Amino acid sequence: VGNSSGNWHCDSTWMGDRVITTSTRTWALPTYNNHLYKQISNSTSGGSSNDNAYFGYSTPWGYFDFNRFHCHFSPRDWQRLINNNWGFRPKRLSFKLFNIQVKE
Amino acid sequence: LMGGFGLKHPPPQILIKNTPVPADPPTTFNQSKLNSFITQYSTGQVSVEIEWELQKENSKRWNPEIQYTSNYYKSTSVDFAVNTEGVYSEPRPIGTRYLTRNL
Repeated sequence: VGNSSGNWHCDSTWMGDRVITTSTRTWALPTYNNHLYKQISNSTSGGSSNDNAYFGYSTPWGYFDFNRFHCHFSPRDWQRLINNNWGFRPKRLSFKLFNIQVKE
Repeated sequence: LMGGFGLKHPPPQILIKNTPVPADPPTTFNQSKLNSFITQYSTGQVSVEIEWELQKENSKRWNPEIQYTSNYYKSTSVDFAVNTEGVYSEPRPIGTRYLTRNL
């Protein structure tokens, strides 16, 4: 309660053959569907054609999405990667969630 | 003042000449120095290897910097390349001050 869970790491490290890009952010999670799983379809979204027709479910869960290059690289880091390297690929990922507060 | 590194003991001067080779001297002694020589010149290769120490850039800037780049537009001839006659030419003077740093 009176002690932080983690620190703010948000910088890249270049070790010649590899680069480690860390990126911390602050998030907010509301309560979705008022805690209910609701069945959704193209008819609930206001109907559609047959090409846009669907059937799925909404859930009360949120999800983290860091699947974009700008969440990891800064415009400068990206330029330092683009001008000097011929290829690149990801090797390992390390996700961490901390400093949680549940406001009411 | 012209740029560069001021050195108290700079790379020494490598001096080189062709050793004289006299043409056929008289058959009777003449105290005068020989002024007739065999015309010659020398050729060959020369290598010069220099090791430079670098100081890598650790900029923590956010937006992109100013890099030196060959302009992407199409030209008649590539820059820093030989023309259609085999004559190499450097189109512009390139300096070093591209990357920025705080004061």
